[PDB]
Amino acid sequence: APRFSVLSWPQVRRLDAILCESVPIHGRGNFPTLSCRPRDLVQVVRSRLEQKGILVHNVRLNGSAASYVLHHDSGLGYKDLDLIFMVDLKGPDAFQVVKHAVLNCLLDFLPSGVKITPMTLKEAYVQKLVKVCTESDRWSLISLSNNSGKNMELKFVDSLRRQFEFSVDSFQIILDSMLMFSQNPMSQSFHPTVTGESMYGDFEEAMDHLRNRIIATRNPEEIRGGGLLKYCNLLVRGFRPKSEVDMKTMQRYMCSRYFIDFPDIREQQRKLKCYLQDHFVGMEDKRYDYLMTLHQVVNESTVCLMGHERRQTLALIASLAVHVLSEQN
Repeated sequence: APRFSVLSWPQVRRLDAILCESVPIHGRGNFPTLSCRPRDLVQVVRSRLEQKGILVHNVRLNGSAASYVLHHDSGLGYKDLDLIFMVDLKGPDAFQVVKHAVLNCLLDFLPSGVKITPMTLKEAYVQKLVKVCTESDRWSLISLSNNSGKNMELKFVDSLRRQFEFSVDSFQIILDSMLMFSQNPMSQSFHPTVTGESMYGDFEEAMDHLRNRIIATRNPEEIRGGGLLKYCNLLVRGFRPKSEVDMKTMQRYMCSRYFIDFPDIREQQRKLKCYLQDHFVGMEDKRYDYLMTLHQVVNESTVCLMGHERRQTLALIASLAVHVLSEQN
C-alpha cells in the first residue's frame, strides 16, 4: 500500500512532453502574450527563489496533468498546469519575496523592450493571487492565464495538510530528476528515474481508480465546498462511485459543505457561472448534463433540515440550465 511509485517509460515520455510544450501566458492590456516551456519557468522561478534565500526542496506537477502523465487514457483531461514548489516560507517577508520573484521571472520572458514595475506585471499576467498563513497551513498561489480557460497555477507550499479531493486527481510528480537531465533526446533505454506521490495515500489503489474511472476519497469531512462541483464534473466524465453506500456518504458531505462555504445564493450563482465558463470551453453542450447532474445530487443528498437551502439552490441550477438551453435555435 505505499503512497510512492517510480514512473514507467511511457509516463516519463508524457511527462517530458508536458514540460517541453510551449504554453501561452496572456497579458492584460498592452502586454504581449508570453510563450514559455514549463521546464524553463520552473527553472527560472526556482533559481531566483534560491537567489533570494528561499529554500526550494523540490518541484512537483499536480492537477489532472499528473494523471494524464500516469495514464494518458484518463477521462479527466487536463486544463490546468499545476506546479507545486516545496519551499520554506517561515522566513521574513517570504510571501512578498516569492511574489516578486515570480513577477521578475515574467519580466525575463518579455521580448526586447524597456524596468517595468512589479505591480504592472501583476495586473498584466496574474489572474489570481492567494496567500494562506496559519500555524497549520502556510502556502501561496500565483495563477497565470493561458487565455483559453486554461490556468497555470504556481503554488508555493510550506505546510499544507490536505492536497487532494479525490483519488484520481491526487498525484504529484516530482520534477527534479527531469530538469537536471538536460541542465539530447530521451529514450526508453536512457531516461531519468522519476518518483511520483499519491496524496490519496495509496499509489496503486489510486491508479486503479484512474483506470476504472472510480470516484473515491479519504476523510470526506475535510472536503471543501467546491468538492461538490468537481464531483459532478467526474460524473459527467464517466467516473462513478465505487458503491451505493460510498455514493450517498460522499454526496451528503459535499452538499453539506457546499452550503456552509456558500450560504448566499448570490454567491452560489457567481461561482456556478464561473465554473460553467471555465470548465466547458471545448464542451459547452455538456453544461446542461452537468447542471442536471448537480441538480440531482443536491436534491438527493441535502439533509432534510436545510429544505429552504435545497429548494433555493435547485431553482438556481434549473435557471442556469434553462439559460444554456435557450442558446440554441
